Amino acid sequence: GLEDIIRKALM
Amino acid sequence: QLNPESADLRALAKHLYDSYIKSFPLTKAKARAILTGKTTDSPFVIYDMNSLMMGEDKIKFKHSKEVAIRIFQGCQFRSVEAVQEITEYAKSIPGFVNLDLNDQVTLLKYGVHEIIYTMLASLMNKDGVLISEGQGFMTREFLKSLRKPFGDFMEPKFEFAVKFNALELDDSDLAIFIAVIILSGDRPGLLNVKPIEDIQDNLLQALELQLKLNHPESSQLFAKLLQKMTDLRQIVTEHVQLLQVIKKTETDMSLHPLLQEIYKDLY
Ligand SMILES: *c1ccc([N+](=O)[O-])cc1C(=O)Nc1ccc(C(N)=O)cc1
Repeated sequence: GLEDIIRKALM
Repeated sequence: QLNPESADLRALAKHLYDSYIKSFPLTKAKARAILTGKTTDSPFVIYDMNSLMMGEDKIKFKHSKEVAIRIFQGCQFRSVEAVQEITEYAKSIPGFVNLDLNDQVTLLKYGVHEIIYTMLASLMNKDGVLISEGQGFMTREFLKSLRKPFGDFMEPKFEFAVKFNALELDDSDLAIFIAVIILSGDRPGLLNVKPIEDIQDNLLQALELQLKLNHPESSQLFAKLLQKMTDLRQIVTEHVQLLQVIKKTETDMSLHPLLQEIYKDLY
């Protein structure tokens, strides 16, 4: 969940 | 001493501060103004069960069967905004977005928790912590008094925050410190450590200069601040131990709903 949230925020 | 390099480091420091101010609405300056009684716009103090219930109107409900796990699920969900702010901040760090994207994610997935605790310290004094978006103040001893395992949730963060806040960092310092946290070349699973260390070396130079210019009174502040990363990591990894304490706990783990909501705003 966190890695996905960060990956998304980095988009 | 004031040469092209030092000017570049000051420009980096300013760039990070500006991005920090843009990314983080809750600054230390704002928190300390509240804690030292300067914002006349003032937090209700929750210091015992009686004042907790009297504060019911000010704790707004936002939302597992285990209360502690529900608290952690709630606070981690509520932390997404912080994680996104920190990630946004990280994009402003020169070179960060050019790193292998796996390494960017790895750096952030470890760094965000340490940054959250760093910024949580801004909300803390030795007496307690601002909650409910600066609208409430939860005392440290009230939190410590709660039945196990809840009474142990926050005290190590308070112990850290007292030691960290004794450094008297301001937001200009914190802006660089947080960047140094993110660019930690020691995170497990990092693919290309050297470009990360290249950035961190630059940030460390910037932090060293920032602390020299900003804290004439503090010997070895740079070293002392870097040593606080040890405490930050300890606090994060202590959460693993807390989870094991919770699974093993067979005593009553009920918690007043208002305390659960308050903890969900904590970390
Ligand atoms: C949320 C709300 C309160 C507390 N607490 O009082 O200890 C803790 C949390 C929480 O879940 N903190 C947390 C989440 C995730 C990590 C991590 N992935 O390392 C650490 C700590």
